[PDB]
Amino acid sequence: DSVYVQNPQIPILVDRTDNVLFRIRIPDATKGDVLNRLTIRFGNEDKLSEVKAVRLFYAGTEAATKGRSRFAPVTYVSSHNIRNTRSANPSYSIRQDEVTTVANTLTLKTRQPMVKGINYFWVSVEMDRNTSLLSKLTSTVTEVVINDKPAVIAGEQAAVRRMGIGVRHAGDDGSASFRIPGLVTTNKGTLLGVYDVRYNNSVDLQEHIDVGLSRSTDKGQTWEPMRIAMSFGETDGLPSGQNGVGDPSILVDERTNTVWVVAAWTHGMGNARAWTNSMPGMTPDETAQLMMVKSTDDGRTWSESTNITSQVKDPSWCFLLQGPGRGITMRDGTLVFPIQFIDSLRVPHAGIMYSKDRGETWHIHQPARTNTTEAQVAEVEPGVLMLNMRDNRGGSRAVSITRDLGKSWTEHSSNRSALPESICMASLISVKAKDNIIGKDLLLFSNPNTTEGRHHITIKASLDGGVTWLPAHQVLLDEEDGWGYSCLSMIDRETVGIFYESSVAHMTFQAVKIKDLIR
Amino acid sequence: DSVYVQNPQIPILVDRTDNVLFRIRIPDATKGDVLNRLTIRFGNEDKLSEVKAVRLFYAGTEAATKGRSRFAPVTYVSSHNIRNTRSANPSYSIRQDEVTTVANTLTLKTRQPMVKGINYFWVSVEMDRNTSLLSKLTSTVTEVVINDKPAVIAGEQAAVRRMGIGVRHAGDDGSASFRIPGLVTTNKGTLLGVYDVRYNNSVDLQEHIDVGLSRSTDKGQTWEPMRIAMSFGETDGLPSGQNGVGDPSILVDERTNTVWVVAAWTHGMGNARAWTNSMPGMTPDETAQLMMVKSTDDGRTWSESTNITSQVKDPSWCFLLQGPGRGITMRDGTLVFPIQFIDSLRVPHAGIMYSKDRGETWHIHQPARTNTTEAQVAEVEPGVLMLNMRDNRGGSRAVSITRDLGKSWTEHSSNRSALPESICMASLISVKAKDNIIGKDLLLFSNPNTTEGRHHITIKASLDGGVTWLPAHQVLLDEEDGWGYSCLSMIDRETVGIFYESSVAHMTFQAVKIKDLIR
Repeated sequence: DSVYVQNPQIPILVDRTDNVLFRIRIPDATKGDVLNRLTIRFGNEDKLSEVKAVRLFYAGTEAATKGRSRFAPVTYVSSHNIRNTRSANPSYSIRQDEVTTVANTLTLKTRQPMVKGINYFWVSVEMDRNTSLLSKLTSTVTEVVINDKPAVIAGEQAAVRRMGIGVRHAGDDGSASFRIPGLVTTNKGTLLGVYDVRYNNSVDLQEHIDVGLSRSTDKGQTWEPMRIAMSFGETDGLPSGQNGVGDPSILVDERTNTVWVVAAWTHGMGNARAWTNSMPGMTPDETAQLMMVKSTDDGRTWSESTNITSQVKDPSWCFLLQGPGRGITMRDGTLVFPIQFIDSLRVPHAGIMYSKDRGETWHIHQPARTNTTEAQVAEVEPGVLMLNMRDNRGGSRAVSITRDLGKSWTEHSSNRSALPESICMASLISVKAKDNIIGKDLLLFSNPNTTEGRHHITIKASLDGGVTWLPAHQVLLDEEDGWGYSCLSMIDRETVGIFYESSVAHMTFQAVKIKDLIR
Repeated sequence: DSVYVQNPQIPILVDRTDNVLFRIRIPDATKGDVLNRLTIRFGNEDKLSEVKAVRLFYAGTEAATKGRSRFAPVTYVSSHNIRNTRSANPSYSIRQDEVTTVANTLTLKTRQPMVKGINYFWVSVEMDRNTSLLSKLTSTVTEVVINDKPAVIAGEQAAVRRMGIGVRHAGDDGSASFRIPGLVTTNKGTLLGVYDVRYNNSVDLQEHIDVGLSRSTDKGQTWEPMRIAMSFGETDGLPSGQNGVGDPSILVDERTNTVWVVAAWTHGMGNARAWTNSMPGMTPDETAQLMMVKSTDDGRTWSESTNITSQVKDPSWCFLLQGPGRGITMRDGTLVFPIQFIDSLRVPHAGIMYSKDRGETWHIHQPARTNTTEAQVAEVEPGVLMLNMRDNRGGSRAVSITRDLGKSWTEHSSNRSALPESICMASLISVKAKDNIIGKDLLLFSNPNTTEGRHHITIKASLDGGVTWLPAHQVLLDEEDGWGYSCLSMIDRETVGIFYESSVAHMTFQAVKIKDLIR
């Protein structure tokens, strides 16, 4: 008569058939014990008209050698299975009961005889496809009846659950995977999300990879079918698998609403990683190419790619590429893309590339810091760029300032201190006081909030130019394991968008009120 | 200047669209060099009317990091891609030429400008779907023309190439993989091949695994649609993923033509490996079950399963299961299945299980040897059983003799010396002098002929009861990488069949004349 309940802080996908609402471990069953009924309650303010169905599953037992503290024997709803990312694998989970009209109190039944020791059950919640991305469920398991006796319920199960949408799932449109997210909002309120389309598998360049783009005109409720923003197909009669282009970075030229996508085209290099195989030189046969496309029609259609390699790459560098995610327009109209290069001694450096002429010509000055890679840049105060950097030393983000577009750099107080990481892409954006309901300048940051692995995807806010990230000003979105990359963009004056690699979909979009971050 | 040719000793699958006939490395190309034409020659007695087409593909270049000795940058034809195991991945290979009129001399052309340094090309051969499994091609590249000058050809390319058939490919009938082959020939000359059907992935038990069966009445040219010989679905209301049955062993009762399949049913155990998670006891909730089905109609239909566990399992053992592959009928009508058990101290032992009453009751006496697992058994002389064992000590097969059905054991002269292995399943069968065209007693053995990895699948023959395996009495079938398991069965008086996990298909069948083994 002891039962343990988990309410996992992972997104409820409005496009999924199953989502894990509760996991339940019954640790000390007698053979023959029956969970006759469990009762769930939803908060008085939950919009239950958007809940399509709640289901109760049995997932069997645990291996003798795997211990007594887990909430499942296996992943219930796969984010990698190209044949099914949307419903519970029916070979791991057996439906016990279903309710299709959802009240504030709800009862699910089984007649399953339990095995001796550990028995796993879980509750699935299915949403209406049209569920608001801003809806939340506050759900508790209030009663569990075993052999017609109420059992003692234990577990942290007070999570307020959030919605999201699986913009891209493993296997969509025939692609094995999608990685490396970037997100902007056009001057028309339009969300543009870029990613690698990794056709064959999930391995990095070199491979068959294109840059894909998902466009939303309704703040993420619906996404237009995937557009290919950049591709090199069988250029020069080399295979498409030796012509990948990826790790995209997107920005909106806020003066013109022209949208810019920069990415790294790898030509040749066998079936091996660009990171170690890109070599010094300038030609596509020698080194990775820095390539840009543009949209003048709010992201519907994309130009032929232009090759900017010769403008900004030092021939001695092994590899120059964009920092994946996004770039910015500054207050004075400067377009800025974060960049990263491997020098002649194979040491990586973050810095910035900028255009003062609407993206006609590009320029790189000095690296910000040794042994850094992926970085995002924000204009934290007028003329002041903050570069927030993946650091190979581990444990924490590197943070530097330039007032001269990277001719010179200064260490920020927050450097190697304020923002924990496991060596992983992170998103940083700035929001002007006039451009948000708080009416204060903000920095917003997202990454996996851990020093090991890629989990606990969290949005953090700073009110003081990134000197302090108070724990009160943070929202946990995904406590389970994913590939970790994320990109932020403000949707409107009240809500931030996050396009990320989650535990629930390769490209996950969620929308968070600023007033949930800063109370 | 210099061109390197490989003729890989791997099976040509009569059911594939593409098969690698030649791999070509041009190491020191100038940018813009063109392979104008390549000429291949087939032996005067080759049945070229069975060749449907030959193609020339370009696969581009090699990674800077990966050296100068490889024959491809990537696998050309996938044995694992559930969306395409039958043709070359179009993203790794671009067709240059195709000839559908195949003559003793054949010329393939390209117009492809090469990159500086390493350039890969390869020759695909497609066979008539009705091609004889006994056909052989003797092909060499005799001329390679670059910039209208013949190049110097180097490489070992004198392989005599063999046909085979992909009975099971990754993804067939919605299964992610197939593993653990067994093969017998019924008294009617019918081939019965058994395997795990691993639905979700290629992980061992515990998982969603059934025993499948492929049946051929024409010596392997055609296989009937897959039958499920054994399955436990949602037994006891546990998920099918916690009800896997696998590692099958098949035998023919030579007195009755009744066919017997034994396999290990794991019930519960979470999503973890049975090898470490099966525990002492006797019930399905406690330990892996030894389960049998039978066919009285030459393998068309299979009985409901019977639980044999209580007849043979010591309760103290952590795990009792069959040795995968096949069992035998002895001259005196005894049915024998190899077995393996993990004792109370987690130490594995091989031995034998036998029935004197046509499969009604079964018996185990003593293990043959400490720290052995998968084994196969042959009646090398009347009343004399040879057990040939996977040995965890590494490097070589263990070989023991019992004249009392495993009450007592003796080391064979060949023990831990004559047959190299990497710790892998191997097949051993006996062939009577009166039953084969050589008119001499044979032992036939198959495994990966290596002490490291799983490659060089080789049939070996012995004319002295397995005392000696002479190098001249061996046929190499598969020099490239696979999961390594194999099972032998004589097809007729003249040919041995081998059903195995190969570099070209999950379940591969080939036929080999005995007179190729013993010249």
